[PDB]
This record gives sequence, C-alpha cells and structure tokens, in this order.
Amino acid sequence: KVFGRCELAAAMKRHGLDNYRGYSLGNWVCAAKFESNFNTQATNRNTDGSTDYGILQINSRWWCNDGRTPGSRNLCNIPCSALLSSDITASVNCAKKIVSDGNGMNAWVAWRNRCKGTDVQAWIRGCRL
Ligand SMILES: [Cl-]
Ligand SMILES: [Cl-]
Ligand SMILES: [Cl-]
Ligand SMILES: [Cl-]
Ligand SMILES: [Cl-]
Ligand code: NA
Repeated sequence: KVFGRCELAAAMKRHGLDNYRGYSLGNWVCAAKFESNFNTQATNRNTDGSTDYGILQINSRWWCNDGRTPGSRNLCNIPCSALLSSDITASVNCAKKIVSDGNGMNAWVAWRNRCKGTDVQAWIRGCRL
C-alpha cells in the first residue's frame, strides 16, 4: 500500500508516534517519505547482504528475520515480511524500539541527511489530526 501523507500521519499518531522520545510527528512522516516514498512494500538490499524493509526501511541486520542475513539479530522478534503489510502496526512498534536504543532518529540515514534540522512540521501541515 502507498499511503497518502496525511493518511500516514493519522495512522502514526493513532499508534503513538507523535512526540515519541521527543520526536514530533513531522519527523516520522519526513523519514517515511525519503526512506520508502510512503510505500509499505519497499525493499532495498545493503552492501553487506542485509535488506531494508517497509515504510521505515527497517534493516534485517538487527531488527527482523528474513532467513538470508547470516549472523544477524531479530530484535523486534518479527519476520521481515511483516514489515511489508498494509497495516503499519509492526513497523511502528519496531520503530519505537529502534529510536529508543540511544541514537534516536539518527538510525535512519535519510532522516539525518534530509529531515534533521529542517522545518518538519511542514510534513503534517493541512492534515486533520
Ligand atoms: Cl511536527
Ligand atoms: Cl527524492
Ligand atoms: Cl537470517
Ligand atoms: Cl534523541
Ligand atoms: Cl531533501
Ligand atoms: Na535478522
């Protein structure tokens, strides 16, 4: 499923991401835009052989099991394919773990390079929230 911007914002807010660990909602929408273009089925292979999955491009090296990243962990205790669902529950619950781990949203390279330090509230402007 390819979400609309405000559709995704509302879904994220219902699932508790607004101001989660101090990150206002527009940070999360900005990160989803540049990680996956709001597409829950996005996948991208990394040079080490791990894969990024779903709307927030969560990496199989640490966070989910895809059966083909030897040596990796599964810290969100989920098959990576769950992160591709049209229901973003699994992606959000796993993101809450990632952002809690000490590096904050710097875990998402696109957030650091394209969202951090910008006017992120722009991403939720016009939405009924
Ligand atoms: Cl915001
Ligand atoms: Cl772009
Ligand atoms: Cl594996
Ligand atoms: Cl932080
Ligand atoms: Cl940009
Ligand atoms: Na893994």
